[PDB]
Amino acid sequence: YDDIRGSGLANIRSLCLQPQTFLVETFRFVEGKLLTRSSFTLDQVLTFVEQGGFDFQPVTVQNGDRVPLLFTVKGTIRPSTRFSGSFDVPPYRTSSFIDPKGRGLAVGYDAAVGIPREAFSRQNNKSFKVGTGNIVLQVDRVNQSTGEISGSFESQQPSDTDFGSKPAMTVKILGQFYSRIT
Amino acid sequence: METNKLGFVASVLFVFVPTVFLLILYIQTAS
Amino acid sequence: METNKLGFVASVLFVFVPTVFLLILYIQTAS
Amino acid sequence: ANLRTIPLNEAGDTVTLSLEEFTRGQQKFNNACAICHLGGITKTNPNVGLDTESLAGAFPDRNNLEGLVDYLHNPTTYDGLTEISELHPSTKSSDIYPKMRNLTEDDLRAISGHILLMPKIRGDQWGAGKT
Amino acid sequence: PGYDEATSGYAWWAGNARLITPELTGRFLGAHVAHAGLVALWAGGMLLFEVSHFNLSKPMYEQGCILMPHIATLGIGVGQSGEITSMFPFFAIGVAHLIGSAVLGIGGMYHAIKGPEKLYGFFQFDWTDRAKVAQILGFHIAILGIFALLFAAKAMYWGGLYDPWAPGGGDVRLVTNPTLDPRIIFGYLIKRPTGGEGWIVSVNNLEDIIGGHIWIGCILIAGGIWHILVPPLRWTYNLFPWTGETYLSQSLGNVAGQAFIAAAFIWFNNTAYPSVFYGPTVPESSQAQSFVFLMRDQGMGADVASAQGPTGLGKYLQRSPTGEIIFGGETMRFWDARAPWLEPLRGKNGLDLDKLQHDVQPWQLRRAAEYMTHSPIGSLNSVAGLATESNAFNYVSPRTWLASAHFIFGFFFLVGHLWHAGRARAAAAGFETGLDREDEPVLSMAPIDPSLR
Amino acid sequence: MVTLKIVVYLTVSFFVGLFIFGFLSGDPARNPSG
Amino acid sequence: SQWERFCQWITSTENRLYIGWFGVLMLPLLGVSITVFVTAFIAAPPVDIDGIREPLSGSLLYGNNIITAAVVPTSNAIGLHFYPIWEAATLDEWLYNGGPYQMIAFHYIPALLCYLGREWELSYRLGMRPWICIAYSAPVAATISVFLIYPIGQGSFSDGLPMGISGTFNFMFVFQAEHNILMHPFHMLGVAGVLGGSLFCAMHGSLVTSSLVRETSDSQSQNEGYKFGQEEETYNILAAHGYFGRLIFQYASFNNSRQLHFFLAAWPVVCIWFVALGISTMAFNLNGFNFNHSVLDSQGRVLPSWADVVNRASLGFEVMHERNAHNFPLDLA
Amino acid sequence: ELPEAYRAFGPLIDVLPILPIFFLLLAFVWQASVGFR
Amino acid sequence: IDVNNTNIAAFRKHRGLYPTIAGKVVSNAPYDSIEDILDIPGLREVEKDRLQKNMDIFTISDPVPALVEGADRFNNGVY
Amino acid sequence: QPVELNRTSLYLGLLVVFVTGLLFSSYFFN
Amino acid sequence: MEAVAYILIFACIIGTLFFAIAFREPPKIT
Ligand SMILES: CCCCCCCCCCCCCCCC(=O)OC[C@H](CO[C@@H]1O[C@H](CS(=O)(=O)O)[C@@H](O)[C@H](O)[C@H]1O)OC(=O)CCCCCCCCCCCCCCC
Ligand code: HEM
Ligand SMILES: CC1=C(/C=C/C(C)=C/C=C/C(C)=C/C=C/C=C(C)/C=C/C=C(C)/C=C/C2=C(C)CCCC2(C)C)C(C)(C)CCC1
Ligand SMILES: [Cl-]
Ligand SMILES: [Cl-]
Repeated sequence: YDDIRGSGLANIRSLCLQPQTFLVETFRFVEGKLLTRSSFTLDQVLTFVEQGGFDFQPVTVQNGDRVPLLFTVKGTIRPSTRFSGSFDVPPYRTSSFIDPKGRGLAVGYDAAVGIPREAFSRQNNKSFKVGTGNIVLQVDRVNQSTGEISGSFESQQPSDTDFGSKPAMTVKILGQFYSRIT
Repeated sequence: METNKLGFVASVLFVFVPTVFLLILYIQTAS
Repeated sequence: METNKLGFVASVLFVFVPTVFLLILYIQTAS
Repeated sequence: ANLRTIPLNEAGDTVTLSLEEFTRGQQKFNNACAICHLGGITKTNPNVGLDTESLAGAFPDRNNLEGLVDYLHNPTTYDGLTEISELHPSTKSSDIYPKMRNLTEDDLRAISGHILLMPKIRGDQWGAGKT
Repeated sequence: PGYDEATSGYAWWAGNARLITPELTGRFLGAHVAHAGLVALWAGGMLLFEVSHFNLSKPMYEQGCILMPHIATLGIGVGQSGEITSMFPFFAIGVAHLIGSAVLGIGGMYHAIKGPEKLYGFFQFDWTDRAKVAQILGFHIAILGIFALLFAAKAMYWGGLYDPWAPGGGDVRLVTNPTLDPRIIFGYLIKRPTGGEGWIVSVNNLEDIIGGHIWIGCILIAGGIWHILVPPLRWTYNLFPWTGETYLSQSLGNVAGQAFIAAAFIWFNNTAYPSVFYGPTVPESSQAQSFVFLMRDQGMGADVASAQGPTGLGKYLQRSPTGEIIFGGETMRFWDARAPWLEPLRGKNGLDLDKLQHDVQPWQLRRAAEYMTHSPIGSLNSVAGLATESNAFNYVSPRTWLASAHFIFGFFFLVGHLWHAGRARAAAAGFETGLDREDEPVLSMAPIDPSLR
Repeated sequence: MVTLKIVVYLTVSFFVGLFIFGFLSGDPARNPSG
Repeated sequence: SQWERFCQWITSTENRLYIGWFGVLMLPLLGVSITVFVTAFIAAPPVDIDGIREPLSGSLLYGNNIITAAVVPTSNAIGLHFYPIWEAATLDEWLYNGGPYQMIAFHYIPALLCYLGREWELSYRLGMRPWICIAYSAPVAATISVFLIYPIGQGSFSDGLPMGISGTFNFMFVFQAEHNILMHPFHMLGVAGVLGGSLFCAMHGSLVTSSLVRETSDSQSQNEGYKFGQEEETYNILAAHGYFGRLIFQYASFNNSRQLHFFLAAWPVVCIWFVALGISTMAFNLNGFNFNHSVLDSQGRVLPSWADVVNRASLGFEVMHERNAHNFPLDLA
Repeated sequence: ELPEAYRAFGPLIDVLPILPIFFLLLAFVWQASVGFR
Repeated sequence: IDVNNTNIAAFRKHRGLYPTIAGKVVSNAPYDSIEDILDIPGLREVEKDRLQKNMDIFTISDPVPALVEGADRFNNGVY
Repeated sequence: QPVELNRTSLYLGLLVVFVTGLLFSSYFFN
Repeated sequence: MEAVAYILIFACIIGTLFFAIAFREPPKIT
């Protein structure tokens, strides 16, 4: 671990998913920059059902506007075979989050307690919906001696709405993945 | 009245930025 | 930002109405 | 007075405690058990408190003095499936936890009797703390 | 003589400054030998105090001991998992210190009450006699090096030291193969003092510790022989005044930095300060909390790696800024902690899920159960449990006490070094008693104002 | 940012070298008395 | 020699501002500190202070106030890690993670050490006694305890003093919640020192002002009675002494003035030393006095005291700071 | 606890740690005895 | 208590249920049938019979997505 | 006698005005 | 326009600080 401590070697058996680009379709898909140092490895995860592992990674990418996207996937093999599928994106933060004003859904205020209801009720009553994302997994390199296949993906999943406060946008994600079918 | 907003602040600095200058010059002459 | 509009004009007369007074007093002392 | 009187067993027999005996048990609560049971709950798991409503609703009913001493003889779960005397201090298992190696039967009796002769003294000041 | 204020120049409250003068060297030696006796007096008596109030039920660090852990670290008295095998070695060292205090107290009383007021023969030093003072420096460096090599030899041959990283628990073991690589040992000196590296506080095995001690023992034997055989060179003539207060000021500054370093060692390091004896560091206690809240959720069926916090980050496990698998929560700041009850959970990427879920080897939970609820938090009147909590628990950690005390000692000694540095420079210059009224240096200086000509 | 790291390393080197070699320029002789 | 000309110019007491060898280190450190602070206080983007992807908006152009602006401390995800401009990927995660705070702090702390050394330097070049640096070591100890020593002891640079007015207030409240500094005796000494230094400053100033020698008329300032460099004493120590002695008792008023000004130096300097040290031992979680549940009645019920009421307010602060960042019930350091 | 063979000192072992804190006090005592001459 | 919206901490309230019964009734979700907890897909007989006593409180009403977003029923975070 | 304001008093007055205005600006804006 | 006031006033403090160091009234010895 001491060789990888400080380097970052982290960033069916354990299925790791390593993006290297984040195109958000702003109103075309433009590629920003990674503001969360290197913590985007969705790691240790014919049809494939989702499992445990780090099936979520919150990564804020950057006009000058931060987009905090919850990169996640919750829900024969040759060098052409693809496992196209769809996943259910949970909200960026769970309902026990509190805004700067004391309000939250599982825990928190129900209204703005600074002032004394009004046009604030879009930010007052917080919602927790679910989104869908389409992911197409390409298989390129297959090594059956170890028992493992690898390839690239493309995934389109929505970003955060701040508990229903701002219209999220879709982000395009590309990168190599590698798994051990067993 | 659809008047220039800064037309107020243009009017008053046009007429008191020189004015204080004159008073400075007068006061230092009188003393 | 829902700030006081006159808070700008309060800020600048609070800090230059005394200031010109001091400069008047200084300039007439120096001359 | 009546605060001294506590449930002994599940059969039903309110046993009275000496004031000095209760104080002696109270001290030993603060030397081997206040490491993580200080206040009324457990620091390791913030759900298994040393309160009356929790101990009466334990399986088996551990809101009794003999019940608590027998717990200290054998750490089990809140339903009593696996006798995990290793994650907990245990009167038999002195090797994992050396805190009760010097405690006799009277010490266990006194520490178990002081836990059940506060809750009508305090009320909502031991159960989970005063918020 | 020079024992009052009038014939010394020094008031009662600055009276040990009456020993500065080079004809009063016997008293200088007496004050020192008696002070060393007082140091050994405390070293004996405080250890015997710790032994006399030692309860074997509580491990060592709940007792509030600070000298018991230093001895136990040396593999004396303790064995497997830092269990006290006998209370007699601690007593033997506590009495051996008392006897040394007695002998050193007699020497300090002799050279201050009855012995020769001025030293002579080969012991007469003047502060301006720079070859002699460097020669005394050299003897002190040589004797210090032979203590450092003797400690390294004991760590290698007789007995051993307590290795907290030994296989399972950590038993006393004698270091057979210390790290003699110059690349490794002096690579600690170039590590950044910042988090992750932790310049020399992150020495984390006994081979590195004893190899560095072998190196510095040899380096100090070499420097001591150098100063006995080579007087101060011409380039060290006008660098600073060669008075006695200068020499004191330089000692003060170095030992202030040294106290700051020891505060860092007692607070972060858990190899030279094994947590069986000193209790867990705050980083290791805060990872122990996460590890025990992890093992609570194993068994009651809460899959950890798919669990989000209030913020979408990992509820128990997340990824580092480097992208390594670390414990989630606020304890992500202590992702650099390396306790030996957690290293068999360490894989390649940090905390792999493989030897985490069907790992923990039982004691590893128990140990981390112990370090969770013994954290370095407390008060002046000895209580634990945060600060805004009920007082029942009567406990403050050894590491808290030692780090607090040596930051205090480092700060006062940095102040005292600045005091004597300024005063030594001013006293040698000839203006440490005030401005000369006859001629004041500012009156003979040209004006700083650019208009003034 | 490697070039900026080099610039910072050299700038720190230059200023600390100025400090160090300036305190080996016989600084105690820079007193008013002597 | 060009080098001798340089060492003459650096150590020159002819400069309008003395440079010296501590100043040749001090000036670039201030240049970086001042540049990055003026830059970040105005235009820094929001900083992810507690490592949970909740940017805190601390700069004056991000809808923020002179009172409420702050160079926001470095992210809790960073901890005590060295995080310069070049170890980050870009110039926008460095801004996002609070790198400006660490850059300002890592140049500000050595700049104050060099300012203290520079004070000693100029004392040496002018032939005056060398201990104004000792008096200056008290605010320097205080500002290193809350910028370096508390973050080291707690484990993160996010626990440092924010570079802002309201950030400072937030630091005070969170520190009271977590350490109970008001019941820390070093802080009671610091309060005695600052309030008594203000007492003694006002007292010494009023006494020297009250016993001034008549040199002027009533229609001109009494400050014209003093001439810069005059050798004669401008006030009456005897008259101020007699007044102060009649005010309280005989053996109370300083007759001596050298002792008097040593006391004026010593009281707030020593007490600020102690309160900087108090911050520093609370950095290792050695908190103030604890008197909760200390007065019991006959049965054992806790009778509330005033320390209990202070606890209850500190618990108020305690369960609201860093709300979305404590996943376990035990906020350790 | 200290060994039973030498378990006669009792309060002596209590006194010995704070023995050096009395030497600094006796310094002020001796200086008063000479009168801070 | 509902057995598709409610956490493990509110399965304390029942007379003797913590922790395995509660750790297994929650780990598989959603349950359509109210009596689907009694099939016990991997539990033993000492779990099965004891749950068979306790059927007077269980429900299958509504899994709220704000209450299931990855270990919210196990450790919500409220101590 | 005529009124004076020397240079030092001018600088002191300017700073006290400027710093006091910077302090109270945040509250005039609210 | 609220930041503009703050930056202008801060520039006024900085100008006063420069002019009170650079162009200060010289202290003459008596
Ligand atoms: C940045 C915008 C905000 C501005 C903030 C700055 C506020 C400054 C307020 C006034 C302070 C100075 C008072 C007088 C000091 C003095 O007499 O100096 C006299 C000196 C000479 O020094 C002196 O010279 C004297 C002799 S002589 O002058 O050379 O003849 C001699 O007696 C004396 O000892 C020697 O020191 O020089 C001057 O004449 C200074 C007067 C300049 C006017 C003030 C500056 C105006 C702003 C300039 C920048 C324009 C900004 C444009 C953007 C809006
Ligand atoms: C003599 C000392 C102690 C006594 C009398 C004692 C008593 C008890 C009792 C009676 C229970 C069961 C209560 C319940 O869940 O309803 C319990 C549970 C618990 N105790 Fe303590 N305890 C002691 C020491 C400790 C210590 C020192 C720790 C610190 C690690 C600790 C940690 C726990 C934990 C984590 C639980 C919950 C475990 C579970 O659910 O089975 N105990 N304790
Ligand atoms: C010549 C010389 C000298 C001098 C020096 C000096 C004067 C110095 C300096 C210096 C300086 C003067 C420096 C500086 C600097 C700087 C820097 C380094 C900067 C920065 C920055 C940044 C990084 C920013 C950032 C940002 C923010 C924060 C916000 C917005 C965005 C941005 C990105 C823009 C002397 C005499 C001493 C002697 C020696 C030589
Ligand atoms: Cl946490
Ligand atoms: Cl907060």
